[PDB]
Amino acid sequence: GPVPSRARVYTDVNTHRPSEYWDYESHVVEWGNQDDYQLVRKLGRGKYSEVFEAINITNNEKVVVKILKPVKKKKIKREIKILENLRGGPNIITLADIVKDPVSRTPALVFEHVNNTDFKQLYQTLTDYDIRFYMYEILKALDYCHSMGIMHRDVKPHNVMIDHEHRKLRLIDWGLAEFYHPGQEYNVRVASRYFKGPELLVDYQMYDYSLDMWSLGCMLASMIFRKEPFFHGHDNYDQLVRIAKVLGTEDLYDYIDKYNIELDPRFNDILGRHSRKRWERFVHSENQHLVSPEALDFLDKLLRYDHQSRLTAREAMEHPYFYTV
Ligand SMILES: O=P(O)(O)O[C@H]1[C@H](OP(=O)(O)O)[C@@H](OP(=O)(O)O)[C@H](OP(=O)(O)O)[C@@H](OP(=O)(O)O)[C@H]1OP(=O)(O)O
Ligand SMILES: Nc1ncnc2c1ncn2[C@@H]1O[C@H](COP(=O)(O)OP(=O)(O)O)[C@@H](O)[C@H]1O
Ligand SMILES: NCc1ccc(-c2ccoc2)c(Cl)c1
Ligand SMILES: NCc1ccc(-c2ccoc2)c(Cl)c1
Ligand SMILES: NCc1ccc(-c2ccoc2)c(Cl)c1
Ligand SMILES: [Mg+2]
Ligand SMILES: [Mg+2]
Repeated sequence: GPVPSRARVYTDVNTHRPSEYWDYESHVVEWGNQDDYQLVRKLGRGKYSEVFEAINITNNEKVVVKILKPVKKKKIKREIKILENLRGGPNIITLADIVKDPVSRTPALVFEHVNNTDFKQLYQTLTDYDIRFYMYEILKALDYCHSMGIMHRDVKPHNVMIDHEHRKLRLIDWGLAEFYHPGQEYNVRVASRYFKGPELLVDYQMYDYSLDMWSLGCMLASMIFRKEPFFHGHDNYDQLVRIAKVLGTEDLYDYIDKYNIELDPRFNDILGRHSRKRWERFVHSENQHLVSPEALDFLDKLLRYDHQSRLTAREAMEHPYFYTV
């Protein structure tokens, strides 16, 4: 069997807390009334919801209404309890209300509105300083939720709302988030393909908060190198091969051996042999103004196969890459 693993930080935060904090199945959800909200327009969609801009008619304030689609009721209770636990945390989206549609029996979550700036319009305008600034804001949200015993497990650009004009950043979409319990074996079918950590791809179930630090590394690589996504897998198996084409196959076997992971033998047919690439090889004329020795050193410390070797969110905040913020 595989070697057990635990987070290096905030390991026993849920162990020392009462049942009410982490037992989301037992949590009493009090559903408000939808009549306080008038829907304005569709803002987005996801594999799990339909998201609308709305107005709260009791204070003329804009809100966001996330109407939840057919899914396990256990999953909705989990998302509600985590949002309630993290409510008020730095750069965490604020859950304002929970309402139901009497007729169709459909639950909806009501959030604070974020005036999200478009990514395609943002990319070219983003400077080295702006990347450092926003990366730091995400770290504040991750250090906070990890300190609260929660793993986000779906860190990606689509789940980060930025109101560039107000330099306001919010980490959203807590639908895949989970309570960290040391030694727990989690479902590896989480995160979005390009952002999945090697632990998920090799089916190592005892992962932790460090999964979020890998995803953050993928976002940083994509921003500084202007290559979106950075690891462009066409499926979950190919995703590991794309990582192996950068980090090399030697360190992948060291990781598998350290945790006694039973690697699916089909991988030995597609992985091949790949040398470890230097991060400097991703520097080109279009991205050199965003790359620096500090940026490459910070990225190298997040994008590691070994989930225990990655920087924690607090260690990342102390990195020289952030001295200017
Ligand atoms: O980053 P770009 O210069 O835009 O090039 C990428 C990249 O190709 P290179 O890595 O060879 O530059 C992708 O290839 P992979 O990294 O995925 O192997 C490819 O994606 P597909 O292979 O899925 O086509 C993508 O094409 P697309 O824009 O259709 O995603 C293509 O972009 P360009 O064609 O714009 O260069
Ligand atoms: N608070 C928000 N402010 C503005 N837009 C948001 C907000 N929350 C969600 N959105 C939009 O709705 C989309 C879907 O968000 P989300 O429902 O949380 O994820 P999913 O359905 O994929 O689990 C986002 O990608 C974004 O475009
Ligand atoms: N079903 C997941 C789960 C929930 C709670 C705990 C717990 C917390 C404190 O003592 C045991 C553990 Cl270890 C696992
Ligand atoms: N007052 C109009 C209206 C109508 C329906 C909804 C709804 C929320 C969740 O499901 C439906 C909401 Cl939020 C508002
Ligand atoms: N909502 C799309 C989007 C766009 C840009 C970033 C970014 C930029 C620099 O650091 C993070 C992020 Cl996190 C998300
Ligand atoms: Mg989403
Ligand atoms: Mg959300």
